[PDB]
Amino acid sequence: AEFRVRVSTGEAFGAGTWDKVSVSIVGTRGESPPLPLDNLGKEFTAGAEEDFQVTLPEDVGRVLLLRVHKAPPVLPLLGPLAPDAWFCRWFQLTPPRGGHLLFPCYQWLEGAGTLVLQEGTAKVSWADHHPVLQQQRQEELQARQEMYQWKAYNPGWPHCLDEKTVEDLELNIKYSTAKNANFYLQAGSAFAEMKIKGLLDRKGLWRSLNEMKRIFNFRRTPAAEHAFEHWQEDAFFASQFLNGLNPVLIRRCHYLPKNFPVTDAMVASVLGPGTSLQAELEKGSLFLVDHGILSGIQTNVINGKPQFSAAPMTLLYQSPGCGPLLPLAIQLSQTPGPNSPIFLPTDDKWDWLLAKTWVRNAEFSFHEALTHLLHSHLLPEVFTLATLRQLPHCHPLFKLLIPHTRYTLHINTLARELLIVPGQVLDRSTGIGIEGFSELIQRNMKQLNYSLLCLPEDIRTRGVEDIPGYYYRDDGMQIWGAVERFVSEIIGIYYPSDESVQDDRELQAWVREIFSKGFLNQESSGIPSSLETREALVQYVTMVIFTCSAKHAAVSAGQFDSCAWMPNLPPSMQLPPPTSKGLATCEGFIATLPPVNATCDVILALWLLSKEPGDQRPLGTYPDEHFTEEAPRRSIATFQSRLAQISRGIQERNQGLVLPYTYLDPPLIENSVSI
Ligand SMILES: CCCCCCCCOCCOCCOCCOCCO
Ligand SMILES: CCCCCCCCOCCOCCOCCOCCO
Ligand SMILES: [Ca+2]
Ligand SMILES: [Ca+2]
Ligand SMILES: [Fe+2]
Repeated sequence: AEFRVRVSTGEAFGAGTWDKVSVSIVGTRGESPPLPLDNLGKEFTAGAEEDFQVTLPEDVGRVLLLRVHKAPPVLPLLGPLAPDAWFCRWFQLTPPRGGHLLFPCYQWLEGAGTLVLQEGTAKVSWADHHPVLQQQRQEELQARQEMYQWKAYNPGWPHCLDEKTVEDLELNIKYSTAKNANFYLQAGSAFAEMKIKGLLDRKGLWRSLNEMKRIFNFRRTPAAEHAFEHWQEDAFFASQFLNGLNPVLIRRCHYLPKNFPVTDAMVASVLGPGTSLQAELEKGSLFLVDHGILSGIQTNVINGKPQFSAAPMTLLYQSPGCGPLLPLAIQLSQTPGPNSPIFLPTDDKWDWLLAKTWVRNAEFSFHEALTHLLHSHLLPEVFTLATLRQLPHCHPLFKLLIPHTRYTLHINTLARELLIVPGQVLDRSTGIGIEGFSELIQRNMKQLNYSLLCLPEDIRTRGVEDIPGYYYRDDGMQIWGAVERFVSEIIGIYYPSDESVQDDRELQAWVREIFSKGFLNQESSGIPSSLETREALVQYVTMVIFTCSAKHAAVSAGQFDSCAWMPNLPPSMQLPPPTSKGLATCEGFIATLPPVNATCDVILALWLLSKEPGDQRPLGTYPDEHFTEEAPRRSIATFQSRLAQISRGIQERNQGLVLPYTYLDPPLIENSVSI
C-alpha cells in the first residue's frame, strides 16, 4: 500500500515550478486516487531531486501507467494563479520490498493538465498487449498528430512542419532559453562588427585582392587562413573535393560524358607522354565532379545587377602513389562548343584561376541548397516530424531516435522565418537566390536516392573507396560502422525476427510517412516504403542517425573555413563565364567576384551557421535516459567508447597533416541538426 516517489526536475532556466503536483498510479487491478507530492517547501525547483511517500488505499497490481497532474496553487476567494512551466525529467516508484519502476519523462508540463507515462521498459506495440497500455499509446499518437502537422512548403519539396514562426512552437521542441540567447548574442555581436565597418553597406567591388583579407579582422581560423595562403594551388582546389565543404560529388570516371569533349592533346601536358586519356580512364585514375544540376538555373539580382551561375564539369587525375589529386580540365557549361572553352592548368594564369573560381562558385550554390539545406536540414526535419507523429514515448525506436532530433524543428522553422524569405541573406546576397535554391531542390528531389544517404553505398556507387587522402570517407565510414553496430544491437534486443519488424504497425506508418511526406512517394528514390527485415531496419535507422549527426557536421563545420577567403567560395558572380581564352585579368577577375556587401553578408551568415551556439550534446552522449534497461545502456556504452577510440585515431592521423580534417571528430559532432 506504500510507494516512495522520487522526482527529478530539470536544470534549465524556468525548469522548476510553484505548482502543486499529484500522481495517479494505474495498475492491472485498478487506478488509485490522485496522490499529493507537495510535501514541505518548494520541492520542485530547478535541478531538484526529491522523495515523497504516498500511501495507496487499495492495491493496484502490476503497475501500468503513471498519470502526472499539474495545477497552479489555489487561493480561497481569488482563484488559481498563472501556471508555472515545469520541466520533469523522470519519476521513480519503489513499492514495498520491490525493485524500482522508472518512468522517463524529459518534457515540459506548461500550464495545467495531465501527462501519462509508461514505465521505462521499451515496448513495441506487440510487446505488451494489455489494453490499458494500447489505449495510452493510441491516444498519445493522436495527440501528437494534432500537435505536429505537415504543410506543403513549395511544390516538389519535402513537406515540413505546419508552423509559421518560432514563437508558435511547443516548449518541447524549442531552443533552450540559454542556447537561444547564446545564439542572438553571437549574431548580434557579429552583425555589429560587420555593419560598423561599413562593409554591409558598400555596394561596388573590392578594391583589390589584398582588401579581401579584411575579413580576417572580422574572424580568423587557421583553416580559413590556409585557404588564403593556398587558394591558387591546384592540389588545394582538388583536395577540397575530398576534405572541404562539399565532399560528396567526386566520382570515378571510366567514360567521359559526350558533352565534355576532353582530348588527349589537352591532357598530354599533365599526364606525361607515357600514356593517354583512354589509358587513364581505364586505369581508374580519372575522377569527375559534375555540377550539371545547376544548368539553366534561375539567377538573382544584387544591388540591381544581374548575377550569373555556371554548371561546370571538372576532370581530375589521381597521381600514382599517394601523390596529389590534380585538376586536368574544366568546362564551365553543360553545352560544349567554341563559346565554352575547356580550360586547362596550362592556360594563362588568370584564365585557369577564373575557371577554378567558377567551379568554386558552383560548389557554393550546390552545397548550400542541396548538401546543406535539403540533405542535412529538410530530410532530418521529415525524419523528426515522422518520429514525433508515429512513434510513441515508450517505443524503443523513439527512445533511440529522440536525442537525434533535438532542436531540428526549431532551427528549420527559424530558417523559413528569417533566412529564405525576401530581404534576407539568400535573396540579397547569393547568385541564384531564393528561386534558384528552390529550383535546385525540386530537381534534386527527382533524382535523389537511398544510396546517397548510406555512406558505404555512396562511396561504392561513386567508385571512391580507394582514392587516397579522402578523410571525409575515412572518418565517416568509421562513424557509420559505429552507428550501424549500435543500431543493430538495439534492434536485436527488441526485434527477434523479420516478422516482428513487419508486425510493428507504428514502425510501418513511420517509414510510410517519411516516404510520402519526405520523398513524395517517388519509387525512383529507392527509399523503402515499408521495412520487412531486421537487416533493412538497421540500415534505415543508421541512415537517419548518421544523416542527423555526422552528415550535417561534415558539411556544416567547414563553411566559414571554406568561405572566409571569398575567392575560395564566391556566393555569386557578376559577369557571365568567359566565352574564349586569353581575356582574363586580375582587374577582370575582381570585377566578376561579388560586391563587398554581398560578400560580407554571406560570410557573416556562414560564420554563424558553422558553429553550434550555446551548449553541445556531442554524438553518443545521452543525458536524457529514455532507455532504462541494462541491455540498451550497455550498447550506448559500447557506442561511446568506440567513438572515443575513433577520436583518438583522428588526432593521431591529423598530427602529421598540414591541413587536418576535424569536421568528423566525434566530440565535435552534434547529436542532431541544431544550427
Ligand atoms: C558578446 C556581446 C554581445 C553584444 C550584442 C550586440 C553588441 C553591439 O556592439 C558591441 C559588440 O562589438 C564587439 C566588437 O568588439 C569591440 C568591443 O571590445 C572588444 C575588445 O574586448
Ligand atoms: C545574418 C544572417 C544570419 C543567419 C541567421 C538565420 C539562420 C537560421 O537558419 C539556419 C538553418 O538553415 C540551414 C540551411 O542552410 C543555410 C543555407 O544558407 C546559406 C546562404 O547564406
Ligand atoms: Ca518555471
Ligand atoms: Ca511543493
Ligand atoms: Fe546547418
